Amino acid sequence: ARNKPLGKKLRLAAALNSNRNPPLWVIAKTKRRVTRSPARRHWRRQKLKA
Amino acid sequence: MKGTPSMGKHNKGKTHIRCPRCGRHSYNVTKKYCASCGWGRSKRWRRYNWAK
Amino acid sequence: PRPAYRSRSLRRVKVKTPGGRTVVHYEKRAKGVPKCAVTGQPLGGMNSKVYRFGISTRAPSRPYGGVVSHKVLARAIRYAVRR
Amino acid sequence: GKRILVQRRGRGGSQFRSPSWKRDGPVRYPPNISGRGIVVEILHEPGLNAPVAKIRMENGVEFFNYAAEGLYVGQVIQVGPDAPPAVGNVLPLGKIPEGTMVFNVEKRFGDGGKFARSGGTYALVIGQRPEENKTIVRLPSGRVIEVDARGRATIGIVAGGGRVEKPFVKAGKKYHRARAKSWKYPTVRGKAMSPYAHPHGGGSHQKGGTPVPKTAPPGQKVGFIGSRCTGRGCVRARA
RNA sequence: UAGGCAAAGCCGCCCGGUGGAUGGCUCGGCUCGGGCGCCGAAGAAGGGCGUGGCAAGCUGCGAUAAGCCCGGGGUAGCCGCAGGCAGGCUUAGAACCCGGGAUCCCCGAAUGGGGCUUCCUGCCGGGGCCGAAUAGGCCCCGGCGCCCCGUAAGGGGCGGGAACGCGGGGAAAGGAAACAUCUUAGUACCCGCAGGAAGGGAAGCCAACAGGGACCCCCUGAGUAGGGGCGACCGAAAGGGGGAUA
RNA sequence: GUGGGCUGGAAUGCCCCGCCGUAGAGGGUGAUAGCCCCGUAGGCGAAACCGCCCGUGGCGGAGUCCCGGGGUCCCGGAGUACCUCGGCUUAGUUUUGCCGGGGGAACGCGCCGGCCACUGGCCGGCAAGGCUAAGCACGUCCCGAGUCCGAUAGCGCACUAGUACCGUGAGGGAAAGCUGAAAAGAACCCCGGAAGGGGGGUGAAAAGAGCCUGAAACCGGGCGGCUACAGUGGGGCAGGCCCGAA
RNA sequence: GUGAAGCGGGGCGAAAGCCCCGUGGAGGCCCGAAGGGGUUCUGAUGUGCAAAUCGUUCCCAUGACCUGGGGCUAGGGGCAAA
RNA sequence: UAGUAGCAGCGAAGAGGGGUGAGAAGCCCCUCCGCCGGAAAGGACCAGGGUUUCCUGGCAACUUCAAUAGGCCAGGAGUUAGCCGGUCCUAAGGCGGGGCCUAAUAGGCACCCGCCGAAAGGGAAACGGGUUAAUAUUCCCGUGCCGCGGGGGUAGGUUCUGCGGCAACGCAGGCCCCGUCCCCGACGCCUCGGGAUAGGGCGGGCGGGACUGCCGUCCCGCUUAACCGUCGAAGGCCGGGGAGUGCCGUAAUGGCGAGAACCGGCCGAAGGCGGGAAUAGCCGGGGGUUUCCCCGGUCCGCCCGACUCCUGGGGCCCGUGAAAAGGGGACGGGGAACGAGCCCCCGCGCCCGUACCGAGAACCGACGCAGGUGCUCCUGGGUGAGAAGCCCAAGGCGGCUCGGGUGACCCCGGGCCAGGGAACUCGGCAAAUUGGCCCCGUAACUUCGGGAGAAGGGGUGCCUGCGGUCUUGGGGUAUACCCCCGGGACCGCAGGUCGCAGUGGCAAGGGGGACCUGACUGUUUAACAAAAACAUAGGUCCCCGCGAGCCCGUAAGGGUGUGUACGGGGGCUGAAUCCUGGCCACUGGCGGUACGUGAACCCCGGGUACAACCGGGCGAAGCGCCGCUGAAGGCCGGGGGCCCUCUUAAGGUAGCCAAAUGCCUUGCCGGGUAAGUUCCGGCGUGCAUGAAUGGAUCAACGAGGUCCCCACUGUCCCGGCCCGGGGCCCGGCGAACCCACCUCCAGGUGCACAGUCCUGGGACCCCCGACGGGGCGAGAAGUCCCUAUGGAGCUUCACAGCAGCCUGUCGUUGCGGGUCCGCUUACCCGCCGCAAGGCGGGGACAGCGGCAGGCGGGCUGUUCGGCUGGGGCGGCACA
RNA sequence: GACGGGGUUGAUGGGGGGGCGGUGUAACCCCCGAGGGUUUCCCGAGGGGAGAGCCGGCCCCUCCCAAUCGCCCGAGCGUGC
Ligand SMILES: [Mg+2]
Ligand SMILES: [Mg+2]
Ligand SMILES: [Mg+2]
Ligand SMILES: [Mg+2]
Ligand SMILES: [Mg+2]
Ligand SMILES: [Mg+2]
Ligand SMILES: [Mg+2]
Ligand SMILES: [Mg+2]
Ligand SMILES: [Mg+2]
Ligand SMILES: [Mg+2]
Ligand SMILES: [Mg+2]
Ligand SMILES: [Mg+2]
Ligand SMILES: [Mg+2]
Ligand SMILES: [Mg+2]
Ligand SMILES: [Mg+2]
Ligand SMILES: [Mg+2]
Ligand SMILES: [Mg+2]
Ligand SMILES: [Mg+2]
Ligand SMILES: [Mg+2]
Ligand SMILES: [Mg+2]
Ligand SMILES: [Mg+2]
Ligand SMILES: [Mg+2]
Ligand SMILES: [Mg+2]
Ligand SMILES: [Mg+2]
Ligand SMILES: [Mg+2]
Ligand SMILES: [Mg+2]
Ligand SMILES: [Mg+2]
Ligand SMILES: [Mg+2]
Ligand SMILES: [Mg+2]
Ligand SMILES: [Mg+2]
Ligand SMILES: [Mg+2]
Ligand SMILES: [Mg+2]
Ligand SMILES: [Mg+2]
Ligand SMILES: [Mg+2]
Ligand SMILES: [Mg+2]
Ligand SMILES: [Mg+2]
Ligand SMILES: [Mg+2]
Ligand SMILES: [Mg+2]
Ligand SMILES: [Mg+2]
Ligand SMILES: [Mg+2]
Ligand SMILES: [Mg+2]
Ligand SMILES: [Mg+2]
Ligand SMILES: [Mg+2]
Ligand SMILES: [Mg+2]
Ligand SMILES: [Mg+2]
Ligand SMILES: [Mg+2]
Ligand SMILES: [Mg+2]
Ligand SMILES: [Mg+2]
Ligand SMILES: [Mg+2]
Ligand SMILES: [Mg+2]
Ligand SMILES: [Mg+2]
Ligand SMILES: [Mg+2]
Ligand SMILES: [Mg+2]
Ligand SMILES: [Mg+2]
Ligand SMILES: [Mg+2]
Ligand SMILES: [Mg+2]
Ligand SMILES: [Mg+2]
Ligand SMILES: [Mg+2]
Ligand SMILES: [Mg+2]
Ligand SMILES: [Mg+2]
Ligand SMILES: [Mg+2]
Ligand SMILES: [Mg+2]
Ligand SMILES: [Mg+2]
Ligand SMILES: [Mg+2]
Ligand SMILES: [Mg+2]
Ligand SMILES: [Mg+2]
Ligand SMILES: [Mg+2]
Ligand SMILES: [Mg+2]
Ligand SMILES: [Mg+2]
Ligand SMILES: [Mg+2]
Ligand SMILES: [Mg+2]
Ligand SMILES: [Mg+2]
Ligand SMILES: [Mg+2]
Ligand SMILES: [Mg+2]
Ligand SMILES: [Mg+2]
Ligand SMILES: [Mg+2]
Ligand SMILES: [Mg+2]
Ligand SMILES: [Mg+2]
Ligand SMILES: [Mg+2]
Ligand SMILES: [Mg+2]
Ligand SMILES: [Mg+2]
Ligand SMILES: [Zn+2]
Repeated sequence: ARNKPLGKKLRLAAALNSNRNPPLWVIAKTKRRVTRSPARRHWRRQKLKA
Repeated sequence: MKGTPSMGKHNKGKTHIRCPRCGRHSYNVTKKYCASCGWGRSKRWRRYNWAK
Repeated sequence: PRPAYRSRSLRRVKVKTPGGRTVVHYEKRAKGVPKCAVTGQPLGGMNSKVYRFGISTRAPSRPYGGVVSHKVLARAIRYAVRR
Repeated sequence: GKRILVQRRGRGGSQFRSPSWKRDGPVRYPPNISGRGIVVEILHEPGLNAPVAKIRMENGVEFFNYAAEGLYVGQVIQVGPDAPPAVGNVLPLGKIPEGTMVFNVEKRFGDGGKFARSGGTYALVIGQRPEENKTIVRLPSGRVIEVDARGRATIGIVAGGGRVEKPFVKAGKKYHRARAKSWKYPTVRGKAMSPYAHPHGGGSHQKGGTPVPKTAPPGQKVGFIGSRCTGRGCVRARA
């Protein structure tokens, strides 16, 4: 929406900050054991209930 | 009409928002209390023994 | 502000700019003019178009000014002089 | 589920309530009016059965009264025991001469007016019994009752008579009237329902019901409710 | 005539691909026994958001944010899960463990008032800033919940906790080879209220002419007496032996 | 004991020789360890915080304490005991407890109980005010144990699980463990647009990060037998081709 | 598109009145886009574009009209032109 | 299965050349071709989404194909406000504290207090230009505005008042505080006159562009914000005037001694114009460099004109179309000596939102889904009645994200078809016919409105002239008329002429007669029923005088009710019109003197040292009994002689009919057909029609059901040819259903319908296309039927039970006098009050609690047996 | 898929020329044209003459272009009755 309340906006900000895979050096550090993040999502598929 | 066409109308409204006390998407904005923890109608935390 | 412009509360005014574009300006409607407390007719001297509140309007130079029309005042004074 | 329509009305759902915010205020006597006043307005009030007069007293008190037929804006009316029995005046009932048509009759002093308030109705002052402060009046239904002699009535008949003689020619016309009233519009006959929804609902050839006693419980007490009789024979015995 | 001699197709073995069974492993589970047992207006539990040089999650922490101070243990390594790239910290004693402190955002009993967005906003008192100004405005800090006790100063209750405890409200399914009394069951569940346990407890008792001697819990009395469409089924108490003893 | 020899990439294994034991519970370490290491039997220990016990100390009261005599005067708990009606409950039965409606005592020369009520006798007691340790319930948590399970099992979760995720919501909720002793994690050459392929290396073994073992179904290739005039699978007998090392 | 009440003129006429033309702009009026609905082909689709759709033909379309936002009514209960 | 289906259908699509790149039909650029253009498509934007936005790079995965592309992946970046919204206000409504209720609460709310409640209502104040990769009323430039506060000047004031005008009213109209009142805020629908602006067009001019066969036409630019000032149409008002032989009017209604004409004035829109402001922007011509500088133009005269904005007139309502914050004014009271609403000048304006999509790929529907949400709001030219369709701009798209070849069958969607013309079929289903506008003309019937576009007949193109009715400006003495010139609208006449066809495409009624049925418009089974069902206006009956009636709640209390018989509630009927018969036995309801019966309490007796217990008395409602009631549920037959009579009362009246109601039955007689089980018209001891259970009844209306007639046609005789997409073949992606194994044919046999058994007959094997006979083909633990000591819901005369209501009794219940009277203080009801308490009415009644009887399918739980040539009815073969 | 014809020693497809055919008479030019005007050299729907013009998934003739270059299959041997 165009007209957002700040509280909702800050929950959207948190989801934006967490939506990313582990860095490449983490994959190296863990010998490829850690390659995915549970916070990884796509805006079209996994919907936030914000 | 009750199936797919009527699902089209669930695109814009809401019954619940996030509850400030428990954080779930369960605060009934019209009733003004949380369906999960009871915030807004009960100062004690809602939890029933029939729930695991 | 878009559904607010779909209602007819504001005037839709189309204007051409010095840049050559034709735009729509959404403008306020005039407020109603002061009315006589007895007849409800607009009072003389105060029926100018006003588009916002907070603007001082001068009342005519007469007792009870912009409250009743001259006709109501004269008749009421005639009643009181006798009574 | 199974509760019938008359039972659901008592819950006071929105579709059964009166939209009284559409009106300017109750049409009742204030408790302490006296002296002379002026009719300053005569108004249509949505959902009411008669035009309403706004009266301003000398001390600035304003109240709504049903307008007597013939009442006019600017008329001077008189309130109190000293008031002559002229149309639009508000008098204690013990002061109104016998044979006078009155309306908006209080049953007890200060109740604001209870009887003969619909358009075209009036009550007749039949007698006076002042040794116990009672006035005898005939109500629009023909019933004769006693009222507090200190209670107030207005002289004349209620204006707006003859409204019901013109037919509501269309369904839509009554629909708009109903929206200013509390009525649920429209109504479904009991025999047009299935048995779960009405005592009359059901059979292959649907029928009405025989009368129920006065002791019948809610949900059973529909149709004829402890009726003395029915049909043309009841009217004949009524006479 | 059969063989050289072969289509598509069939069966079997070997090798490979796919798959992830089997076997071995186990810093996980489960059951039993023993201990220990309350936290919160000094603002809890829970939640949101943030926090790392490169850091998304978990874990920890709270704008002093995988951490700050003091002491004890522990001596040479350290910078969580987590084996990378850097740069540092540490023999002026770190990391780590234990005790005591500091910091501790927003929401939360949440308590100035709101809250359709975990954010917004008021008054009073003090302070700062913009400003020519002592005006006006803006910002920061503190107080301002309800119901009570108390003369007042002051003080109390509120919310949470895996189960257990006390008072109240209170079913049906099923069983009776149907079903209603009945049972299931004073159960499930709901409402209220406590503690580390609760409740009970000191004879208007039990007995039978002989005598026991507050209470709770365990073993027994006993499926006995008794209740019951005398059906299904339900079901003591005194007495006796113990734990403990006021 | 890290002693001699053997096998081995590596010994804790085998052969021979020693030793400790109040310690042969158990674990780790390049394969199977009493003596290599942690530990175990056993012993010692706290600046600080907390708990328990003992000794000692400070203080207050109206003799309230012990024994004997005298008393026959005063006190000793009310909508209570009890009756009746309705109802829930109880083994409580003409006899359990209670709640509600109505009625409703007495006073120690009195009142209550002794399985229907009343009377007499005898026996036992003193309701309607309050407290009370110990001995008993439970498991978020801590410790120990195990004819328990061993990754489709065992808690839903051995893992960035109450997670990802599903439902408007109340609620619901997975899948997913294993390189090697050591990264020695594959240099270098050729080809490819690249994923990658060939050669050549590391290692005891590719066990190659898509990582222990690596079954079947399934698919590809090779090999044996059949294959276009003959109706199918299974068994017996006779034969052809092929295998027939242990 | 039709053309109610009301209002002009003309014609016939003894009076009443009747007739023609105009003006006027009523109505849960008519035809018909938008919008709303959902009749037929028993059309297409029927492991669909779709757990109810598409084409065609249709019904209403100034009103008991269609539609956004906010609000109220909750399970033996609601709400129902049923 | 299978390299198979699908990647078609919903009215767009690509092609050539070049570049990039390992690789190009698909990425980038130009050219050509197409689609939208009141929009599945352009402009804006809410919710929802939440980074999808922008830049750079990339192609393992993701996109129904490809890819160097991307809403994908990796890395980086991006959202700027006193004036745009929130914020403020109140609406319908909601929440919290207090109180009252509750076993209790986190349950209820009539009361008191407070607050919340709209990003479409009310409501302070910003516009234009420029700029970025991405924000723009937010940044920058220019020009302003609002609120609050201050300084200076001025008017004004300093006991006391501002001045002018006959007036309407005009004009800088002192300062501070407080109060009250009024007004604005503040309001529907329909219709018709007037004024503007946006937009569009025509002629001329200047500049620029398009094209080349001929002509020389065609296209583009020529703009002007907020803000300041001034002017002000309608309407209203003031002064003069003083009118009935009337006089003045409108689009229409019309106006006047209750004051007309006419004259003069006052208040008074949108918007115009100047200032802003040409210095901007645009167009054209040059020079730089990184977006800067210079030069020229930015004009003249007309027309149309909104769906946008303003104004006024008229009408409609059993419908009357919010409130508050805030603001303005007036009228008062108090204070100071100073001091403004005017002019200059100074200061301050917090917090949150702000990217992007806004949907045939950013929302919801598991999807990058033909649905839904939102076409929610806006849209140029030509044709045209049109916001229709068709064609084309501005602007966008070729991404409703497979391509190519072939031109069998068959399928889906289209076109045409000689002669016949419904012979097809349940049925004219489908298709066809008709179709716009103008003229002429139009029946039965009718509720007099209608029927009606009834029906039916005729006209329609293009060209050449000649006219008319208006309109809009200008010029003529010149406000109307008249003449001249420019523009616009509509209508007519004469002549010429072409086609098969002139509403030539597009767009666009087939018509008529009759019956049944519901009066009509309306509503309905979201997903098999749209109807004759529901509703409806109208009719009628019942409960009710308000402390009512009916309904909700455990209670406190509530709805109807801000109400009051022209009203609230409850039934039945269903417009209008003519009508609406007889019956109170039954099932209900209601009323009633006496009598019988009828519970608890109570009283009397017996019994019991007391009780338990036993008998009697009294006896409420109710029931029995007696009456009333049919627009209460309904019923309406025989026998006998208009009369009597029987059965549970009466005995089917007016009407109507083989009915949507008649079995027999294709009833009988007529109509219509060559032939009519249907239909229409009559007939009627009518299996079993009939009166608000509504009867009769069709004007108008109908996506209702039916028959006949005309027209019409590929429905058919009877089939043929063509078009687009599937199809088939190639390239690419690549499933599912189903599957014990897998099956040539005949005649048998068998759990009686065999791929597999028996006896025969055949077959070289493999592959492709097609079909739907078989595989008792696939789908779905058969819904039919029965069984089960299985359910659910519904009914009542089932077995029981519980509320609710009525009735008695115990308590509340007190005080005086002789079961009766009175009283008020209890208690109850209403008014006033914040509360305290007061006033009025009722009154030991009522109300409330316990107990008892009655009514009680309103609600709860259950039972509704078995045998049985299936079940059921019967029977009892059940002892 | 197949089948049939031709393949340079050749008319197999195309091109070109000719035949036959469909439609209906193009362009240009000349004449007539209801009427109007820059008066009769202009406008003007349309009519006439000569010329048709366009077109052919048919036939003939003519090597002008292309039927090319190429890639494959293929018996052959033993044995017994
Ligand atoms: Mg989505
Ligand atoms: Mg549903
Ligand atoms: Mg909602
Ligand atoms: Mg608004
Ligand atoms: Mg407005
Ligand atoms: Mg209503
Ligand atoms: Mg029905
Ligand atoms: Mg019923
Ligand atoms: Mg009944
Ligand atoms: Mg019935
Ligand atoms: Mg083969
Ligand atoms: Mg916390
Ligand atoms: Mg708070
Ligand atoms: Mg607590
Ligand atoms: Mg069980
Ligand atoms: Mg049972
Ligand atoms: Mg049962
Ligand atoms: Mg204890
Ligand atoms: Mg205790
Ligand atoms: Mg029990
Ligand atoms: Mg050791
Ligand atoms: Mg005692
Ligand atoms: Mg598991
Ligand atoms: Mg395993
Ligand atoms: Mg492996
Ligand atoms: Mg061998
Ligand atoms: Mg209509
Ligand atoms: Mg159908
Ligand atoms: Mg179909
Ligand atoms: Mg199909
Ligand atoms: Mg229509
Ligand atoms: Mg296909
Ligand atoms: Mg098109
Ligand atoms: Mg395409
Ligand atoms: Mg087009
Ligand atoms: Mg259009
Ligand atoms: Mg759009
Ligand atoms: Mg992008
Ligand atoms: Mg990019
Ligand atoms: Mg991304
Ligand atoms: Mg608010
Ligand atoms: Mg943008
Ligand atoms: Mg021009
Ligand atoms: Mg007009
Ligand atoms: Mg934006
Ligand atoms: Mg798509
Ligand atoms: Mg364009
Ligand atoms: Mg294709
Ligand atoms: Mg034909
Ligand atoms: Mg036929
Ligand atoms: Mg036939
Ligand atoms: Mg048809
Ligand atoms: Mg058409
Ligand atoms: Mg109808
Ligand atoms: Mg349906
Ligand atoms: Mg349907
Ligand atoms: Mg009906
Ligand atoms: Mg009628
Ligand atoms: Mg009836
Ligand atoms: Mg009748
Ligand atoms: Mg008859
Ligand atoms: Mg009839
Ligand atoms: Mg008949
Ligand atoms: Mg018939
Ligand atoms: Mg009958
Ligand atoms: Mg009937
Ligand atoms: Mg009948
Ligand atoms: Mg009828
Ligand atoms: Mg209809
Ligand atoms: Mg047989
Ligand atoms: Mg078979
Ligand atoms: Mg096939
Ligand atoms: Mg079955
Ligand atoms: Mg079944
Ligand atoms: Mg049985
Ligand atoms: Mg009483
Ligand atoms: Mg009672
Ligand atoms: Mg029942
Ligand atoms: Mg039985
Ligand atoms: Mg049976
Ligand atoms: Mg039987
Ligand atoms: Zn919550």
